[PDB]
Amino acid sequence: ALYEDPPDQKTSPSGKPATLKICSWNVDGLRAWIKKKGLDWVKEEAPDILCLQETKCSENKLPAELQELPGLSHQYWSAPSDKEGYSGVGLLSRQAPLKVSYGIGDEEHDQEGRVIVAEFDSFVLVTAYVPNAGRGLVRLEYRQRWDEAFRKFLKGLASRKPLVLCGDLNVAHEEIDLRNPKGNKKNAGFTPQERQGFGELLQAVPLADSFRHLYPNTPYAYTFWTYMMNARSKNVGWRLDYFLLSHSLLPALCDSKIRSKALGSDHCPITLYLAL
DNA sequence: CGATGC
Ligand SMILES: [Mg+2]
Repeated sequence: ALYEDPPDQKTSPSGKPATLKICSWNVDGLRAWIKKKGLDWVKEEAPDILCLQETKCSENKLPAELQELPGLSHQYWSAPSDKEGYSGVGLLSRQAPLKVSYGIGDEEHDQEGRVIVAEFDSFVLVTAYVPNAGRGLVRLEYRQRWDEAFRKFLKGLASRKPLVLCGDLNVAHEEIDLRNPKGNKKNAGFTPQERQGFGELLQAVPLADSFRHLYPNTPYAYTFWTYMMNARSKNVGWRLDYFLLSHSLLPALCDSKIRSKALGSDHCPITLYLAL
């Protein structure tokens, strides 16, 4: 049915003003996204940090428009070593992070340009494009190994500094997170193994699902719609894109937004407001 | 993976 993202809440349960705006977007290919004017939307959104997934673009063959982005001048990219036109992520920031790194410290999982880590003064930001299980659960064995390695890597990071994880985690956690839970219970993105992995991640690290924490029973809020059969026009979708937070950041959480109407990809952007 | 039609 209907999802209308509520107005932007820019103050925390404390009462402090939001100071940081992070936007995450699976752009389904940088060049296609830019031609659909995705950068015009980003300029209006004016995030402090922009995280992109499925750039599908080699680090050294980036569109020139990305140079023309004045408030996001510190830009870091990662793409597959072997593959091209496949996966790829980016992290663009108004202020320079203290340190950047790539991957999750495990060679097997670090070959596909999926993870960038950006350390800031008071928190560490990870953006991720999580591996897809495959039409029919083909790579679901690999994906369960990814989940375990990813969880271990993130618990490590969170033990040193408060953690914000964002991006396309490629799972709808609960039935409320997709339109057809029944028909997809053996499809990539909604297998019990993927959902259990996600739940493990929440409590093991631990991390809070920022959107679901603020809006525990808001249904029909999705971040992805298959282009097939114009699913988006019908709001037949999945919530695959998240901001997960360390519990210590929850007093900082102002809002977690789903930018339902922003066009340019088969995912829409999500945006996080933190008071730091 | 939404649509389909045991
Ligand atoms: Mg995709």
